[PDB]
Amino acid sequence: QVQLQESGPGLVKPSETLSLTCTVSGGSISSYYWSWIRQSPGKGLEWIGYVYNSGGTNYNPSLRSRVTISVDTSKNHFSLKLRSVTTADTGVYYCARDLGYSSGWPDAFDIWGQGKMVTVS
Amino acid sequence: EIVLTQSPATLSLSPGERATLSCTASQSVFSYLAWYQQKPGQAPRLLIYGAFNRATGIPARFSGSGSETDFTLTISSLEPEDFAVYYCQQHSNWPGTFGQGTKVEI
Amino acid sequence: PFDEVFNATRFASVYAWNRKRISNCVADYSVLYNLAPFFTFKCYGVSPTKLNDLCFTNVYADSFVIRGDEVRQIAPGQTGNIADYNYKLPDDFTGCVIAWNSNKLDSKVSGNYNYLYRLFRKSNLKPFERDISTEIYQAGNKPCNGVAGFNCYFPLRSYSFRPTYGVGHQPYRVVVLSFE
Repeated sequence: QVQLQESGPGLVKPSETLSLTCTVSGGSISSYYWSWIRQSPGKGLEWIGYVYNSGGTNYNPSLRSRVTISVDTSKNHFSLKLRSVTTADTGVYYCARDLGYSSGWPDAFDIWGQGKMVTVS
Repeated sequence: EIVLTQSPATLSLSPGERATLSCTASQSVFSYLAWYQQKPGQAPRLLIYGAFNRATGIPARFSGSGSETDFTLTISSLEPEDFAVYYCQQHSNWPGTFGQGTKVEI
Repeated sequence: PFDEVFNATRFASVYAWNRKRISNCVADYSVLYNLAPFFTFKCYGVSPTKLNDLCFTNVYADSFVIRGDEVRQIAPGQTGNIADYNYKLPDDFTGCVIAWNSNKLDSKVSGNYNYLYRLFRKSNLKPFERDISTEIYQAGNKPCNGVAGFNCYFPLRSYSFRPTYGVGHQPYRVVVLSFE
């Protein structure tokens, strides 16, 4: 129904960008706090940032400058762009959506989609 | 920073058996922590939000409390499913982080 | 059509101010006149009573949350942090401004650190310009090629909205109607 597909097929060579992209299959963006999450051994579940219908965002201060999220209001090709990809980022990423039964606080991650791979060699 | 030290680690059961869980906050969650579930192989899921309210879709037997140090989930039913990891979550002091979790076996 | 602008549960930040286009629809202001008694309705250019006789094509409706002691800075021809880096309104302004206290809807006991404003910036803005870039702002002589460090600041900072504060620091929801 609201399956959040991820069409970005870009794998990453060392130290280059992170050309991944999430996609929407039914649902309309509107005013929900779409976000991104990740998890790997070493350091498990992690939260990068969340985006609004505009550039409204708030990034993670563990890693902040490299991660630069985008917004696509209509074509909804919002991406999690990254610079200076390391040999440690290798992990399964995920695409996160929140529930609209609350106030201005992204807290309840409900809708989720299958993840992606990245490796260096 | 916000840290969680969820315990215990070793557990074993079978269908329709007792159950117990806890979360170990550090400074102050008030009433904004959350509990999640992620079966091994697919995406995670949400169990409890608000620290005293069950979320939609979650069946009848799932409820917990919270006071920054004395969280209590009183459940004693293990269906043919639900033996998987349970994930603690907390978000009141930026940034928000999840827990690690534990397991139970047959 | 005055529904999503006023009765909304989510308002963006000052540096990411929303822009909404309303057109090709009857815009009866019956709510405006009855919007009382905690709605400051300072209108610049036209009288509040003389609105029905006028007609407009594009009715913009901005909306954000700011501090009380900063709402004065929304008036045309003013200087300040909110009026120099975040949102600029031209001197020849023709529009209305509505501000109301929103403590019960945009405050939290711990503190809602979700509202952002750019503190410092190298150049002042131009009329109706969007500021979405979050690049590193450098003031020192050492040129940092996108590298964090001293004299290479990150020009974004969060508010400290809380309920048990003074009226000046209490959050205010402001909506500005600009008619073109």
